[PDB]
Amino acid sequence: TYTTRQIGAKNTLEYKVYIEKDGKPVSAFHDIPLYADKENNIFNMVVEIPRWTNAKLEITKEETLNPIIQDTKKGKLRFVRNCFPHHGYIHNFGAFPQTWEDPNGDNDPIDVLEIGETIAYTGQVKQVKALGIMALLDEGETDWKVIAIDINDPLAPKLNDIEDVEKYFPGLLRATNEWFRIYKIPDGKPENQFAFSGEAKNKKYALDIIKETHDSWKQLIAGKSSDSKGIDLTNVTLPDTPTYSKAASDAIPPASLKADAPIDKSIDKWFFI
Amino acid sequence: TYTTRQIGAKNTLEYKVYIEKDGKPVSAFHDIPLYADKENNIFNMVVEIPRWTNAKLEITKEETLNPIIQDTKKGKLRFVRNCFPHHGYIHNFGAFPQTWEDPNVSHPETKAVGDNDPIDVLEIGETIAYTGQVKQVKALGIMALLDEGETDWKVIAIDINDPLAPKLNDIEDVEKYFPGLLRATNEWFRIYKIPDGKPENQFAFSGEAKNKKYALDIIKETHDSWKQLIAGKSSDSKGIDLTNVTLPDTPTYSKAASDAIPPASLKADAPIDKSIDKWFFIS
Ligand SMILES: [Mg+2]
Ligand SMILES: [Mg+2]
Ligand SMILES: [Mg+2]
Repeated sequence: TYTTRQIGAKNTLEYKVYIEKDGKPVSAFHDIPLYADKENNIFNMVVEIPRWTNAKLEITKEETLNPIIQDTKKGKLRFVRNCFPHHGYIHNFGAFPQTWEDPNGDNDPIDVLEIGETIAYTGQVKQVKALGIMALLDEGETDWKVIAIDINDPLAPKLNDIEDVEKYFPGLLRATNEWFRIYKIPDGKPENQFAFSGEAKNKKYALDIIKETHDSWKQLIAGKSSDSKGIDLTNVTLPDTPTYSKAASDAIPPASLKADAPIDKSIDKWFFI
Repeated sequence: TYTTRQIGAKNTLEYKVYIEKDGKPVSAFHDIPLYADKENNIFNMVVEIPRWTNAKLEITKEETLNPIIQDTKKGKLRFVRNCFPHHGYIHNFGAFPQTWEDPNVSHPETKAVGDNDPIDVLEIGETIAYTGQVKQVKALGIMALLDEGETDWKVIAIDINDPLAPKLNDIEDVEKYFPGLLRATNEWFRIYKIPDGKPENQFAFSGEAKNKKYALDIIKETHDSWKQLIAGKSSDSKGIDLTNVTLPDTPTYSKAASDAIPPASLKADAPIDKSIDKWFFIS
């Protein structure tokens, strides 16, 4: 059973969320299997950011057991601003564990946008099916975005490929295109650009990419990548890896007893680009 | 000064919010002056529903001192559903006190009776408001919504404390600084009850946002309707509770009504059923 352990107050520099398996912290990057059901391409997704929130949360590659923390720049917590007509992040945003875009690639686990009705929670492990994939082309890095749905969603049986997103979620793909293009404009950065003219490739195409990034992670965790600088490969479930250490689980502090910190009211603001 | 008195937890049937002046409840409908500054057309707005929330919180016309309570259907808490690409309400939503959309006459702009409520206000400023807040706003324009076939004007307004307030003086300024907002507003009020099995709503003037001068004219009309109501002179007051603590010349004035309200019993927000998360795709 997967649960979460929160350190610190939410919306502070001290906030960290670890994934626990049967009460013991594990690595959110390395220890959660990519496949919940390999034969049927059912994936485990680690959720970072709930739909309609603003705090930029992500698995940190550089801390032991890779907790989810809030992104910072020059000591300040980072939030995405509200870009009309959107409210914060417009999907449940996360990543597939045991994947890595080898930059020898955007240097992170492959990104996943989960489109189901229920708002997710940070550190949630949910089971999803892949529907398709877009590519943001970012400063010479291919930043893939897998489009996925929770298998427990009421609509999941009716969605199998990317054309189904158009039928059941009309305009969601367009919103995704727009959102990714504009979401950094309030931060003083340029419009982003997509490959393939913003088109989403199909499931078959997504699976090939996901599989490549899994193979890259296999090389990484085996200690065989050309360059793993800045990545903590400590794990507690893979006994024949060089960086296996069960003791890392016990070194994690206990759950903090703290209410969410307030978010500055400036984050309410709606930007019209 | 205005504050709030909360009974119970948000998102429960027990939840009530009373507006207080000097720590004592007053009628949110009748006792808050329409104007904060009459000469400059600065209005008091009673906030009901913060931007990007769902709970359908309403000044309760039929309850003494008209606390804000969540509406229900078949005894269950009512929430407006998320209609793609929107998240809940896309404005800070509330009312002007001391106004009434008269349900006993057909209004000439729409050819329909009023919806029986105070005139509704969409406050477009950056900061998310809170339930029971009294804020001061300038009117910028107005839209002639027919909501389930009833005259249901929507005033477009901005909090006078918003950084942009000095730059927003008439409805054309809203399109300048908030491009696409008015179009989205038209859409939102057309579609927002489709997930509840109700028809699309409609607007007079093909959804045109009429200007400030138009808005002030209609606000005046609804204030005049309220003056008749509170005097006890409406042909049909629809069982509205006219108890008030500040209007000595009205038949229903009662300073004592304030003392009869229970003390605050504020609890943490209760959880909302996960179904309310759902995003509906209408077209
Ligand atoms: Mg990522
Ligand atoms: Mg990426
Ligand atoms: Mg109304």
